[PDB]
Order: sequence, then structure tokens, then C-alpha cells
Amino acid sequence: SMSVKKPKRDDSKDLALCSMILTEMETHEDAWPFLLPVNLKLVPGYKKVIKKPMDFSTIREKLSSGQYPNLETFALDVRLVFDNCETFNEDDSDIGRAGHNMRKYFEKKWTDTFK
Repeated sequence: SMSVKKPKRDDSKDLALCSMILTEMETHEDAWPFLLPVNLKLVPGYKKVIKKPMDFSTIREKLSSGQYPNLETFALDVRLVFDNCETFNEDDSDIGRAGHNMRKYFEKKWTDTFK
């Protein structure tokens, strides 16, 4: 509350670290369904079904242009990638599996880097 602050966590290296995690995800062999925005002209259903499209290239542009106010908002867009994947894909499909794999990969990096 007013004039009563918890001790100041060091956030100065967060931008660098998120970028590292993002490069590690960009270069994973299962990243291919997630590198670019889903083509809303060519995939029937996506536009209407998926309210907030998200992909890695869009996450990289936002990170590079100061569009993430903090590390929580960055984690949200990454999770959103995978939550969208689950909404539109059967678990028993290459893309559905990629999605589960990439989420697991991300959450490990996240915990190891920050908690």
C-alpha cells in the first residue's frame, strides 16, 4: 500500500532472458506449426473460432518493440499459442502433439529461469 513496498525484485535482465527462451523455442524442431500466423484466408474455421490468434513471430515483434509491459504478459502470449493449438487440434495429431511438447518445453525453461 501507499509508502509500504515489498522488497524490489530485479527485473533488469528479464527482456534478455525472455528473448533467450523465445530463441530456444523458435529453434525447436516441433516449432513449425507456431512460427508464423495461421493464414486466415486458407484455414477454414480459424478466424471465427480462435478469438485471439498468436504465434512466435508476433511474440518476437512485440518483445522487440517494447509491447510487453512485464514478464507475465509475455508468458500469457506464449501460453495463448498453445491454448489456441489445443482448441483447434486433436491431441492425436502431429500439430496437437507439437503443441503439448512445446508447452512442456516452455514451462520448464520458465520455471528454471525465474522461480
